[PDB]
Amino acid sequence: SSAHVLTKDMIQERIVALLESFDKVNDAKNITATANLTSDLGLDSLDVVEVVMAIEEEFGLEIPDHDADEIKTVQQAIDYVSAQPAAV
Amino acid sequence: LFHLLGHAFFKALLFMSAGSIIHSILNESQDIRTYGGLLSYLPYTYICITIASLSLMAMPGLTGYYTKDIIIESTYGSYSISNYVVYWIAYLSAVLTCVYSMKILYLTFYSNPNNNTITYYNAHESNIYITLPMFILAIFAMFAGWILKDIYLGVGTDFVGTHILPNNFSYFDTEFSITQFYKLLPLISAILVSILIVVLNEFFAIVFNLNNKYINTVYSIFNQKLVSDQILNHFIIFKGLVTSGN
Amino acid sequence: MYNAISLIIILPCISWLFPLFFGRQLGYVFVTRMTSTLIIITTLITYYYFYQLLGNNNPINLELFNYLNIDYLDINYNFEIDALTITMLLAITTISSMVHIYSIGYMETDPHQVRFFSLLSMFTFWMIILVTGSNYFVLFVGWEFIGVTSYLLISFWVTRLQAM
Amino acid sequence: IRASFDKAEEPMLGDYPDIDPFPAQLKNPYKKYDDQQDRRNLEEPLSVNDDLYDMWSPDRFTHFKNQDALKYFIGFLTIFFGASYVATYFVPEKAAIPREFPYEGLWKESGGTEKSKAFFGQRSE
Amino acid sequence: GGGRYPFPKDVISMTGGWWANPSNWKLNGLFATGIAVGLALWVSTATLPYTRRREGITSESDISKWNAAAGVWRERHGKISTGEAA
Amino acid sequence: SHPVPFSAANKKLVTSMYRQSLKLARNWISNRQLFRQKAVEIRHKFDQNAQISNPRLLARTLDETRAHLYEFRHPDPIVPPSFPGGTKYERNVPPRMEKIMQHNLYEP
Amino acid sequence: AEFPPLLSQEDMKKHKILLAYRDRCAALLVPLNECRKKNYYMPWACGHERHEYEMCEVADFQRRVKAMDKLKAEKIEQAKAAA
Amino acid sequence: MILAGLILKLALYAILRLLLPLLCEAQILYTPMIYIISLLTIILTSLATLRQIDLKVIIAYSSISHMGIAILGVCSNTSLGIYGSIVLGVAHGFVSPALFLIVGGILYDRYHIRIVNYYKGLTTYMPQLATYIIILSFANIGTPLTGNFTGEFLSLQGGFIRNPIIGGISCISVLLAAIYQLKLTNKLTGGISSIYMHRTNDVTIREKFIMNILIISTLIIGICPQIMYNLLYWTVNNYIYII
Amino acid sequence: APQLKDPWARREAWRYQTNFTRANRFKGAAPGFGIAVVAFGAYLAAE
Amino acid sequence: NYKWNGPLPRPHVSAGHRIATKFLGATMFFWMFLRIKEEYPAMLGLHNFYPPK
Ligand SMILES: CCCCCCCCCCCCCCCCCC(=O)OC[C@H](COP(=O)(O)OCCN)OC(=O)CCCCCCCCCCCCCCCCC
Ligand SMILES: CCCCCCCCCCCC(=O)OC[C@H](COP(=O)(O)OCC[N+](C)(C)C)OC(=O)CCCCCCCCCCC
Repeated sequence: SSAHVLTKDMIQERIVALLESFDKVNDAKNITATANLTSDLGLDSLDVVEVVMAIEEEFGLEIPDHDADEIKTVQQAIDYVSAQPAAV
Repeated sequence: LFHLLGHAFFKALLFMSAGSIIHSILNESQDIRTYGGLLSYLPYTYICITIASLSLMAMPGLTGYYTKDIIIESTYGSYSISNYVVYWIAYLSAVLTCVYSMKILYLTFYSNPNNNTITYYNAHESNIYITLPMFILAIFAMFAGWILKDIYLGVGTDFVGTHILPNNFSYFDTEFSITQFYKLLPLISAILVSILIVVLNEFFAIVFNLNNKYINTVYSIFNQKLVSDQILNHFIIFKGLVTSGN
Repeated sequence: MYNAISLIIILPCISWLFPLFFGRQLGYVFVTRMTSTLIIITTLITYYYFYQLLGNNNPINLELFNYLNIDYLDINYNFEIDALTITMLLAITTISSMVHIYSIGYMETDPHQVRFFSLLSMFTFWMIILVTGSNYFVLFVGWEFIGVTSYLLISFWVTRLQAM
Repeated sequence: IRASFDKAEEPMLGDYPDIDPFPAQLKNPYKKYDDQQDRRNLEEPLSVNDDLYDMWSPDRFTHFKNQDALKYFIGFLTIFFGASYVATYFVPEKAAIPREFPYEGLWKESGGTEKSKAFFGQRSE
Repeated sequence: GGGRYPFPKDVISMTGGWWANPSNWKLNGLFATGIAVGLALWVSTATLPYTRRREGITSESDISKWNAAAGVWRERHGKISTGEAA
Repeated sequence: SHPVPFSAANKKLVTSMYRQSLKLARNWISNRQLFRQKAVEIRHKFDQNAQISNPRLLARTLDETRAHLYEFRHPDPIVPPSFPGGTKYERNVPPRMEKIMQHNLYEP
Repeated sequence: AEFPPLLSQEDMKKHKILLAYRDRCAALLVPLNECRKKNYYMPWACGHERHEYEMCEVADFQRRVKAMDKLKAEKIEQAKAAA
Repeated sequence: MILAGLILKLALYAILRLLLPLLCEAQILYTPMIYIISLLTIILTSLATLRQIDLKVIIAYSSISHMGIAILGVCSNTSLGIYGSIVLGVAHGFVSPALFLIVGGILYDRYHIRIVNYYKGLTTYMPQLATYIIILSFANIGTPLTGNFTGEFLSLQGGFIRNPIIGGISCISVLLAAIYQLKLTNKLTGGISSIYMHRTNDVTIREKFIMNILIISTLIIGICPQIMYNLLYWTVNNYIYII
Repeated sequence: APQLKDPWARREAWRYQTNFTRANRFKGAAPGFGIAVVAFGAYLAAE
Repeated sequence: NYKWNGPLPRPHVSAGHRIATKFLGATMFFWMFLRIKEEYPAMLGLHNFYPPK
């Protein structure tokens, strides 16, 4: 019935779409796995929070502070979402 | 007795419907703040749950009507003078059932999406073992009340032969004494309050999202089961454990 | 060789106990289908008894062995299906039937379906006992045992502390 | 916070540690514990009344402090029953007398013997 | 199957365990259905003599005689009905 | 105290406050549009005060937001079902595949 | 008159009428309940008998309403005589 | 096992054999004091059980409340009360040694510790033991179709007949038994299996033999208590002082 | 004047597009209403 | 073919679920209309059982 499985490529697609549809990004084709949120994507000290909340909403998760602050790279977010069995 | 028999059918239908809804979400979530717009995705579940909710709201023709309106009328028809207040208490609980079923229906089916997108990609109706029960119980929750009316609520039925005292029998007075206002206010109230809750939630949703501290505190007491599980646990159970340690 | 009352009482007991005796030997597939089928048959029997009672309304009784006869206190295992009882049984059997067929699809991919279906029929059996008794002692038997069954069914997912 | 039953056992602890009890229900669920269900690490000291502050203890409720909760509970009950009582004075009069029954109130059919009418007899006629 | 995980095979319950579905369950189900049908038939047939209707078992002449004997006893012992002491 | 206005501790604190406010807005508000409105308004209120320099007024403002978060708490917060406060959390835990440890020389 | 002949106690017992229904109008309840037993209490069956008994009871209700009419008038008479 | 099953019942037999047949008038004057002591013994011992950390100690405290109910029954001057006290003695002598086996010969032989904080989630590796625990718990708290209920019911009947107020207040036994027994059962059978305990074997054929004998007996005398009347229909009237 | 634009609007747009508009969020409600109206008209014509 | 921010497509509900939905709703509304047609005076309070005053 619930025939659905997550994969790293799928997480990457959903996260890069999430970042593409965020207006406060610098602009597109800065968004890759190696991208940094502060330096490359040009995000403030609260747009990272908005991104982490959006990732929570997207993959059906709850990211505490000690695991939220240490997300500073897109690959880090992908690693994190793939390290949660309930990532939807 | 009659309302017990009808409640069994349409409430079991409601819970079965809720189970199908819970299994339609990838993460099997039970919060109506995270369902959204599952009408076109779950139409059979929708018609079954709204059948059950209308046979719980006491709408005409269904089992809820025959099983529930007569009690609100017997509140007035009772020979005791003091039972008139119970009419209004029961009436308010009726116009509240309209609310807490229409809330379910809106937040689950009619509203805008609140989940992620993959949920709606994978939303699906469940298998035959779930749907066939819901079908049968919907047939029951449509017809069984009208079938069993003259058995249970009829004039002089004698089937369930409980020896009521003659001084206390108020059915003949209940069906006749009841005037138009006290007979129509429950039904009209239901059919109006339902429309109003849907319309407010769709067009004027700020009415339910004011963010007032004095409204929110009342919501919080009513959201914490009328602080009933905090009084029991603290002032009875915990003090009992403390006296037991003493 | 036909007793509505005795079939009604004994078939749910079979549906409860035979899974507990033979679950490792039968499996959840057969246990699901068998428990379902037995409750369906009990439901049909109750519908026929309800028809016949509307026709006649002379309740059948079932007077079995003696529990306690000491000093002015005569308690027997006596059962009866009157109007109130057959109504409660319509509700009980119909909802148990539909719930049994519903939980085949709901509880698939659960490792412990056998115990679940055994306990659903446990509750059905003891509620039939509650409603059919002709004395308050049999009622209390059913009362306490449905409490037990409620505890076990709410505690079905034993690994969840909040469920316990 | 130490409660009454906790700081009453101060003269009896002796060499046992006086530990500040904090219920496990309110401890942070997202940290990693050796017993994640009980929310306890292995060598963690236990208060003398740990039975009361463990996860199998009764539930705490954080939103409302308990005295305010009692105010709201007993206030709701008093509002309900007081309004119920007040509304009895604002009741309409009935429009028909109670029913009445033929044979002197059915005292015979209710179990009377011509001196028991006041006990078993129903309404007049 | 779907959604499954490892479990200890040496845990033995009277119920199944974890996803019990042995590869002989049709034969065992035949046995269980036989025993169940037999037990049900036995219980029904053996409990037929212990069944009765509520009404029509005792003539109302017997009821009349018993109530009359009760009255005889009551006035032998000099007793009045409930409420008559007023 | 010494709540530095442009340090990492202040960053953690204010990011946590922003997360808490947005989650409270999600939990209280049923409609999506009003929730986004409130989130944008909260971001506006944080951006107005992102320029503060004086540590005293800063500490006052932080205390003020603490009071606002305590005032608009939610009693029944949204948590995903598989996560600790959830409906599915410790439902069917896979058992630890341990071997039997013996205790008697004679009893299996 | 509108009311049928009152049943005697012996026929009330013969038909085993519940005491709440042992009123002036019980003579029309007998055929209704035998028809119900005959037709398995279904609602499409005994319309005429049910309507007859219901109208007989409506007549009793109107009578009791007129009794309370008289009672209210008497109490107001006593009131304005008491002043 | 011997203590809880037989030596505690020697006192009940001693009442019936030494104190009621002799000393009838002193007993019929003193029994309200007996009722004071018995009600205290019931409620305070049950509540004291609710804050114990040792399993065998919990079962030990559990014996005392049921013996207090038996004392209510035997000091009731009612035939039903005497029969109930005797059935309580017998059924407790069946059930309490089974619980003592579970908490002192199954678990203690595997782990050599009895502190409740170590035990959790026996249901996963030890399921048969969990079934036995649930059965014997619900038998000890007085579920019908066990002799425990029959005895409790008739002892409280007699206590109510003798003193309705005390005998009625004593019926919170039905609740407090459930509390202190199920608070233990729920933790032992419930949750994730303990990290302080390694896996061990489930119950053996010997332990199961013992528990099954003791369960069959109590179920027999709960389903038909009347089978014990052919040796007690004199005893239920030999010690009754009513003129 | 009290107006501000959402930097997540392009992400939130699908919640009001096809099968989620104010039309499509109410089309399936009252599914078999017309069939019932027609059949009841036929029934009353068959009186 | 997953548009992760885009307009999601119409759901592919089966035929049996579309046919059973229109059968229950049709039955419900038909039953409601019929019961209202044959019981509107009772449910609306149009029969006045009180006497003529
Ligand atoms: C203080 C001395 C008392 C002496 C007289 C006896 C009084 C009654 C018994 C109270 C004694 C204290 C009981 C302490 C047992 C606590 C054991 C325990 O740990 O279990 C906890 C359990 C609740 O677990 P919980 O935290 O709620 O988890 C919920 C998430 N699912 O908690 C429970 O299961 C609670 C079970 C007990 C229920 C008691 C209910 C009493 C409520 C009375 C309401 C009034 C109703 C009207 C009565 C009229 C009487 C004339
Ligand atoms: C009336 C006299 C007694 C009637 C006969 C009862 C014994 C029959 C054998 C039952 C076997 C069993 O229930 O197994 C015990 C189950 C095993 O669970 P599982 O489904 O096999 O999956 C295995 C998954 N574990 C291993 C992770 C759990 O452990 C339990 O969950 C504890 C609940 C006990 C259920 C009690 C059954 C109902 C009886 C209650 C009567 C008071």
